[PDB]
Amino acid sequence: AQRVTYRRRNPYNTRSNKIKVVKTPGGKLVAQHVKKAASRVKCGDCGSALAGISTLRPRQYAQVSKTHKTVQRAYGGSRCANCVKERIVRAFLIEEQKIVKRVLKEQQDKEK
Amino acid sequence: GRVIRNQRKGAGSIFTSHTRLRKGAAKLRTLDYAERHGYIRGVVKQIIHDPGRGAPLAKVAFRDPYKYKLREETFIANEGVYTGQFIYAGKKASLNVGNILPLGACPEGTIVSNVEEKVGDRGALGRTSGNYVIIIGHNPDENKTRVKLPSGAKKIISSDARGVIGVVAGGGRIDKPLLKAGRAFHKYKVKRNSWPKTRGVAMNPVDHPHGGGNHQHIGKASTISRGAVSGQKAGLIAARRTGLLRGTQ
Amino acid sequence: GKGTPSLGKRHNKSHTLCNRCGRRSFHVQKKTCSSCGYPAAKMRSHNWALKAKRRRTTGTGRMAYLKHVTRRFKNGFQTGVAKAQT
Amino acid sequence: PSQKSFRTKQKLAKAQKQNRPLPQWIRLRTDNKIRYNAKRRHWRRTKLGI
RNA sequence: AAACUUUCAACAACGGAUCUCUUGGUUCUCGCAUCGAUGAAGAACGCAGCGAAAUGCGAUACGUAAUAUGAAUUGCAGAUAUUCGUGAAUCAUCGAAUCUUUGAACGCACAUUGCGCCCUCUGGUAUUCCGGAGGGCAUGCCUGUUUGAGCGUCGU
RNA sequence: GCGAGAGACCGAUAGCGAACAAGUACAGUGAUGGAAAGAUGAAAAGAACUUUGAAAAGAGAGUGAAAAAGUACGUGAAAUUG
RNA sequence: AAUAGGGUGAAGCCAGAGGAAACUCUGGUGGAGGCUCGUAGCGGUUCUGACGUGCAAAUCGAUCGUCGAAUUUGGGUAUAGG
RNA sequence: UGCUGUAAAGCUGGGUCGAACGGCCUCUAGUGCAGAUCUUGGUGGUAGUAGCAAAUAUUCAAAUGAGAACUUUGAAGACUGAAGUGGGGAAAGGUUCCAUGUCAACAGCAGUUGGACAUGGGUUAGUCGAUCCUAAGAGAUGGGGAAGCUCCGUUUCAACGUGCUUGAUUUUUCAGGCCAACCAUCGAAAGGGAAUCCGGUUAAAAUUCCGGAACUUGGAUAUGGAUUCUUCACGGCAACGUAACUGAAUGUGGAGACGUCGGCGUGAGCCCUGGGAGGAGUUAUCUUUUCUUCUUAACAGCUUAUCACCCUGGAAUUGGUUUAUCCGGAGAUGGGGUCUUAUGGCUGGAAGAGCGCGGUAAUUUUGCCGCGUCCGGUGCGCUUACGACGGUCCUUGAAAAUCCACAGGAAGGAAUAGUUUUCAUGCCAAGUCGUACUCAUAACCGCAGCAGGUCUCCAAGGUUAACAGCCUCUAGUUGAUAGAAUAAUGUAGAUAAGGGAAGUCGGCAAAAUAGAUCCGUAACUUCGGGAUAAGGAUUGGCUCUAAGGAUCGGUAACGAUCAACUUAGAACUGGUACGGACAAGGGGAAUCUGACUGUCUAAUUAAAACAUAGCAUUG
RNA sequence: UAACGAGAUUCCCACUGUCCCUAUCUACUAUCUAGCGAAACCACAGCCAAGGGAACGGGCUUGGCAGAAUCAGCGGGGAAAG
Ligand SMILES: O[C@H](c1cc(C(F)(F)F)nc2c(C(F)(F)F)cccc12)[C@@H]1CCCCN1
Ligand SMILES: [Zn+2]
Ligand SMILES: [Zn+2]
Repeated sequence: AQRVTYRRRNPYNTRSNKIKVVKTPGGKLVAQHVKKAASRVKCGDCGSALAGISTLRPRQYAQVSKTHKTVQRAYGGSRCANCVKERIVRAFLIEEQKIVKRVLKEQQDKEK
Repeated sequence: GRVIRNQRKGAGSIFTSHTRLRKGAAKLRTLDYAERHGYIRGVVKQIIHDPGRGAPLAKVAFRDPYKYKLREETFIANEGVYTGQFIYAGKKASLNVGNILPLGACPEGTIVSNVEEKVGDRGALGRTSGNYVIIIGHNPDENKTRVKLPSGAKKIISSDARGVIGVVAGGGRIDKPLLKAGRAFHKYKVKRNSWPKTRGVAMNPVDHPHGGGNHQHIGKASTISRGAVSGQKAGLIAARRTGLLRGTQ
Repeated sequence: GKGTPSLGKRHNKSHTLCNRCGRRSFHVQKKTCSSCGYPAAKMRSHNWALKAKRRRTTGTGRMAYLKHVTRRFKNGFQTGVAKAQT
Repeated sequence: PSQKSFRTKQKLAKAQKQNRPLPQWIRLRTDNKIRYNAKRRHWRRTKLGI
């Protein structure tokens, strides 16, 4: 079987010096250098991987259209759907309870 | 003779602390207007392991009172503090585990931790896992508070000094034997170069005051004067007594 | 152990060429020349090494400017040009 | 090594040009005393120290 | 008796003593006061028709200008080189210049021929980008100029 | 340092380390250490040519006052050697 | 950055049997350990072998310790002569 | 050659030689050698002696040449045997690379050969690196020490921006709006990081040149599309989709960005194998046979997934489910969907390339023509990448440059027209330095062409648990002074009657055992061990038998087809052999000592010494 | 004190050239040849017995004796060399 060599001066099996073995149209077997695997965009609230967003190496996000990097919603590409749902409900209920505590307080600020 | 390992540690070449993996200095907030007059509320985001520390640390996010910003604080996690808990800090904060209160605002018998020796130094006493400070009494006329430290010593601190209510988490760590040299190696691998220790009696007279002899023996009293000089202070320094501790002290 | 086998592990230069004197006495980790003292303003020289002064001093190079000061002094440091005789 | 600095490669260029025999028309000059190039250097024998 | 060993002589070897020199050294005396931010001493790299070194020089590179002198240089070659002459050769003299990358070394940096910013000119359909040419940007301190700061302080 | 004149000085293992492409070649990671090495002849006139040899060389010849001066160069001692 | 192939078989989990209970027993599964046999590797026990004007100013051969961690190792970096 | 003197010495004959030198009266001194393990240089005996013996191994012929054990070519015989004697690199070297010539010196024999000697030639980058970032650390500035060379400090007792962003102005003036916690700088050719592949080509360069096909960054900028009269888009209940589809200050997040081990799954390359179309080998006999070609790059589009998520629904007779037992009223099973595109498929790239054949041109620069290049299968296979999981820690396993999204709502925007270069297409540019070769039993360091040392990538077939040992394919070497003999003594290796440690300080050295299956296994014990304890049996070849599965088709408990090596048993058989080479524990009863794993005297001591967990004391 | 140990020691089984008591075989040396070619060491050298002697002579005294040139081995001496 054919054996391969690195194509660059780095001779060490480092994280950025990974190779694949590929057969060429010349009936050869050469090493093809593999880039580092991309990591998934994650939610800032729960830490889970965000759906609908491309997995790219960070500079490659600059070279893609905006629809690949976001989701059409508030906090689209930043928070997941469930974490946005909790923000809306928490904001609504807490601000609603803020009114009751105000009207209740005004009842004790005029009689005692 | 030669410079002994005691004296070689002060230069601090290979004896500095290994601090690459440490998660920041654990401190209280800077004493500001909100803490001096009312209270401020923060939320616990993380409870993380700090290498070299037995106590977990808590990352608590506060708002900046003066600019639109978030301030991340590194507190020592008291036991029972959880992620998402609201932490209240100030004079008017309530007596709940994890809250930071002035010592005068705590009744007698209050168990408090990360107590300030001096007003605003952001925590000095009772910071290791399982340790705490007990409040003995108050002296409102002199504005002073009496506390009991983990060593059993009584100290008088300003009532404006702050502390965190509860016991430092991670206690009971010492109850388990290490069982291994490798375990001690890994323990000190992220603390400093102080292990392993060669017995001074096993060296040569250049290396130590205990070295030399046709048998391993100290030769003179191992209790050393407090007024001795560097290079002599090897052994039991200023020992008031020696031998097995029998009875109460 | 300490002789021939240990001498085979020598492939890391402690010193490289110096920019001031070009001599290969520039300590890489100290960033200092052991010969001329670069990057210090003064040149490294000692009275206990008189032979070292011989090796690098005035007259061991070109003296491309001190060559001619004596010849300029003898003429009173002339300014101008020579006049052709009639 | 293959990966070398400019300063290194510049010293190695000068070392090649000084490593040449004496041109023979020089031995015919009047009052000539040089019979051969006395500063030859072989790569395996004496190292450049660069 | 040969061979061999040893001694001696002649000639030839090995080797480089002796003799004789000597553009060198050493010491004494006499006279003089002249390095550098107007960039020194030193370093690196280059330069000749044919050169590796030494010597000289710096992209004007074994040298340019000028003054003097007066026919060479020379190992070979060769003038679009020269001879009763603005004229060969010449560190003879020397007063005008050039002086790469550096170096106290000065935009920052330098185990990198790494990275800036400003002005004028110029090319690419350009106040902004890319290329080129020239000129600039170190620190301490002094005198002065301008612009400022301080309820330090005077006046209304 | 620059420019000069000298000596009951040394005469190439001496005199400065260096009379010579000497602080050179070379050594050491480095600070540093650091040599050896002068002489054909007035003049290369540095041996054309023939011959044996694969060649280096040899034998004739030639130049030179001398080749008992051939660059392994004035003289050419001793050890050692044919 | 590197470390063949086996042995043993810890927690946890599944099923069955016995018992009034407290509980006990059996078969699997699982894959722990500064565990173990043993390569590369790291080391250097014995022959008091070879060599001992050596291949070598410390090597060569067999034998041997250890081989998943207090492991081995490149580069960078720090510590400098009482 | 002699003469004189007791002598130190003086004179002289002959030969050689070529430029200076002596006698006497005095002066002066660096003034007399056999020794100092004297200094520098030169030369001997030893002596044609010790020796040129590790790495299995060479032989015949031809060519060249004056000359051939050693050069070249052919034939053979061999070895390394993919953990290489193969193909590359990092450090280090520096021209050792290639062609031509060449043999005085070197290659401890030789030499026509060479990493030697001489003359020339040779290293092509927007995409590979450096350059940039920060790491441990190094280190300016403001200051503070120090007689000073200089020391401390890098968020520091500092009035610390060579600030940006706009509308501009062509009036080279401006008008303003925001900030300045932190932020000099150096520090990685193995960390982070913008972007390139295939085929061909040289005597020597190629991810660099040639052909084709792409990609990134920076700038400029028009057309098409898109959007707006409801000004800054629509669809889906939703997860979310798309060709686009304003968004300042400021803020919040994400990526960069992360240990190790265990088993499992998927892919890729390799291995194995069937048919067909070619080529080569064997053919006394046999062999539908043995060997070999049948390939597909970066890049673009469509499609493709475990996990995760959404809608429906409401669960005990608890169900789903992994090799590994985890999940579910905080919503399971079931039904239906969304996403990441890791990985595979189809197509474009692209057959025009490459490969294998056949037929022709010719000294011939260099070719021309034709055919084929297809369809499958298999797996506890090897290596590697990824994925979902699980174990582990008094150990929780970098940073920064850089890029993106979101929150916010500043500002500016249409109708006869307005905006945007995150949609498509188009235009220009990408500088500097390295780049040859060795990377080692001859290119590095050990004085050297030294049996030493020196980091790393790829890895075929058979046997086997095995990447061990042994044999072989691809590739590469055949290098190590040689010839003739075979004394003693050696070095390395074997065997040995009877006895079996009587040898010796001592079983030193050697022998014996050894794989696997099955049986059996003591004292003691910290209950984990001891333990492979001890001690036994079997093992080949051949011919069979049985068991263990997959996919389809509706008592389907059956048929059909396909498929991997594991286990158990039986008969026969042979000079009783059989882990047949290789590989591969000797065991037991006790005492001293250290608990154990671990560490040190590089180059005479590896231990009972050191360390260790544990215990205790002191500040 | 279970387990562990290239730690020190005694005994037992197996095993054997450790031994009785040696023998034989293989490769490489040694040996001889072509080529190549060192080093340690060296007052002068090299036959014994006795004597005396710095009390253990190669040399002196008295005796024994004594014949070229040599090759392989060898380890008594040179109070051998370092
Ligand atoms: O003064 C005592 C006290 C003790 C403790 C304890 F040690 F338990 F944490 N905490 C006290 C506290 C406390 F800080 F809230 F815990 C407050 C007041 C008194 C306390 C007594 C104990 C009984 C209940 C009333 N306080
Ligand atoms: Zn979320
Ligand atoms: Zn220097």
